[PDB]
Amino acid sequence: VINFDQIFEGAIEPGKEPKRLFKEVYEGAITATSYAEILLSRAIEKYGPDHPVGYPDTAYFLPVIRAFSGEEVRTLKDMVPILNRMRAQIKSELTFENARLAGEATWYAAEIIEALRYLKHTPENPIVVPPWTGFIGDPVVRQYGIKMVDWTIPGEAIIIGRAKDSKAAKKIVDDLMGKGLMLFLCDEIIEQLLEENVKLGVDYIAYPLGNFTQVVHAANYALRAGLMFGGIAPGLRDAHRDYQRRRVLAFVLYLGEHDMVKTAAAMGAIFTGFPVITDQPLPEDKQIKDWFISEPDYDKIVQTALEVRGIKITSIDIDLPINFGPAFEGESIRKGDMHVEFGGGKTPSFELVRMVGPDEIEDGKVEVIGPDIDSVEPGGRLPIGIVVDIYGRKMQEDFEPVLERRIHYFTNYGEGFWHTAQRDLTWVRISKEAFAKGARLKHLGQLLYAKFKQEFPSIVDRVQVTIYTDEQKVLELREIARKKYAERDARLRELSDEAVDTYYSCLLCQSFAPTHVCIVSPERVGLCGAISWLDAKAAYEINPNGPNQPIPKEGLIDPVKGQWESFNEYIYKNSQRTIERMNLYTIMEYPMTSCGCFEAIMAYLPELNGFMIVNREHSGMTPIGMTFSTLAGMVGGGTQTPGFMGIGKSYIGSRKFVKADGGLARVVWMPKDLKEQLRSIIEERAEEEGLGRDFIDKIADETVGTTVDEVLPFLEEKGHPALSMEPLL
Ligand code: SF4
Ligand code: NI
Ligand code: NI
Repeated sequence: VINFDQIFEGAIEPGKEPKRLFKEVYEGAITATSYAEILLSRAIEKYGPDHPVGYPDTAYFLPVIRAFSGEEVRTLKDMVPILNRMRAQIKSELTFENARLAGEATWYAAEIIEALRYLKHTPENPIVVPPWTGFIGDPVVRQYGIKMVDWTIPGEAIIIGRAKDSKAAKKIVDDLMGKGLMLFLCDEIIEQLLEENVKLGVDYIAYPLGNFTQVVHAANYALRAGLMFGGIAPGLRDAHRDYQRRRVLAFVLYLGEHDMVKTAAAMGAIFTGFPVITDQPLPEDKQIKDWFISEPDYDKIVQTALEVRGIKITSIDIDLPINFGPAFEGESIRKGDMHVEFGGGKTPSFELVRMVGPDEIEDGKVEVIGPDIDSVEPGGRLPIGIVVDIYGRKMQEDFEPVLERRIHYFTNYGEGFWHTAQRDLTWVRISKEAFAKGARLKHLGQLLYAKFKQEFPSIVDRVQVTIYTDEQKVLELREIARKKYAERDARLRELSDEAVDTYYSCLLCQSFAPTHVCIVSPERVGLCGAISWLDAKAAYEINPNGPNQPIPKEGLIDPVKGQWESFNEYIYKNSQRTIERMNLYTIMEYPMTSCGCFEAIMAYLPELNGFMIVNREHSGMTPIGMTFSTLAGMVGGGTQTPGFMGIGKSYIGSRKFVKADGGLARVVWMPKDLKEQLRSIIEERAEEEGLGRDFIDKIADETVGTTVDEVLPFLEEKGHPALSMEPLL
């Protein structure tokens, strides 16, 4: 029902087909299929029809075939019918559809030729040697293709052929790897880059697959994503094509002299929705308007690819003493190696983002008031304050908090920087090697300016940074930052589910939980715990086309359970028609689904007439007879699970917390540490609900027991209200 081919309509005017390209693709597809046929015939003559065939370290047989038509190739005989079908779909009528079919058949033939090549592979005598990868194993696909489909990797570049010269290859490839794109390299371009001393490999997500049919090892890798994270069934061809077009932002760079087989493989990439850009000049009758295009100028080539693919690159190269990269963010200056820590010892510290007018401040201002880092011996400590001023043609005060949390990430983006927490509690810290390598505060303010200009092109125009280090001035501005925090917290305090007419979807976790849809409301945070209603609203207003969308409350169904037709229909359209109803205020009937990053899991226990809760960090056994990870396997994945629900921790303190199930009064068990961490909001909420300030003492924890038999006598002795409430069954 997908009708994927819609996407190609209008690429070609009627009667104006690029017939030379289609003739080349047809000859190349017949050639590749003939190669595969005769090679399979000789393999069967040599080993027998029932001989095993396959790739190392994969659960998906021949993944391209397994996805597009579903066969689980395991022996040579299995390939025989497939090739027949492929030959039948290579048709001589010179249409764009027949060209796409011929490209699909070329992918099938290359996949078969590669598996036949692996007939001689053993771990003791590999056919793959460094630096080439050949077929890439499933574990690499898990680890990096999850980032490929959530778009933390901006895109993928499939480069076949050669660049005009080795330095031009190094130029475009250093450009692409510096913009973070994953690279699949096939043929002589590998040797070009290697003589230019470019590092390459799986650790750099630059895979030198090999030559000729090895290009298919990009395709199967891509298609395994759809088999693996998308959950699409084997043989659902158009569903896999749509998933590739939608999630895998890949394109082909077809460099060097054309040959018919490479062109047929590029047409197969077009068949699954990947545009091809070539450096060769093309006549009009050998090109397609948005799919097979010439960009001879190398200075532009990369740009054109991204523009045709819809990729939007954030990154910008910048002149810094210190190398900047995300991978450092796990670094820590443990107490043996602390250099110049700020904050947390009651040493003053603060951070703030603030909107401003246009003509009272200038772009690029970067000031470091007071002492720099030069003023201390190792092991020292100074007070620090920050100001990041922003003007934008579209900027709003609403965006200010959403940017502040980013400075956290920004500061850990380079070596020797370490920031945890936020606002007045900004535990800023510096490493000794960084001030050994000569980095100072001015470069860090430049780093914040550069990242703010990179990540928000639509909204920020004229931004500047000013740091302060005086112990007295830092407090003078800490007070004003407190005033800003206070007006923001007051605006947050105003919000209730009833005070707003619109909730916000979150689809961010469909990268690994395709049927899951979050609905964020003012009194129910996203179950990851990191997306509030204000956050999803600002993310939509910044990026209207993004994964957070407004949903008006329309079509009321259940006033008490919290069901509306608008939320039902949005979830149904975005859950692949698997979820039809959702109740906001209960877990016992049509609960919201979960992905898998939930901070805690609730479960109803009829034996205790109430809810247990267990946070992700708790590793002990729970009264339901399972630990958190066992329950997580059953509660996540976008499936509706009445009696169970994933939640953020702060939701436990919401006034709306499972209000139709009895709310906080219904909670009978949670881990002791989670109870202590939430003790204040639990005490407040139980007080205003009439349960008493002491209600938290009635909640059982693991020190009372881990089974219902141990827990019930405690609940009876304490008079826990849930025992007098209606059973929820
Ligand atoms: S848990 Fe929900 S709100 Fe949080 S990122 Fe995932 S989909 Fe979005
Ligand atoms: Ni999740
Ligand atoms: Ni999630």
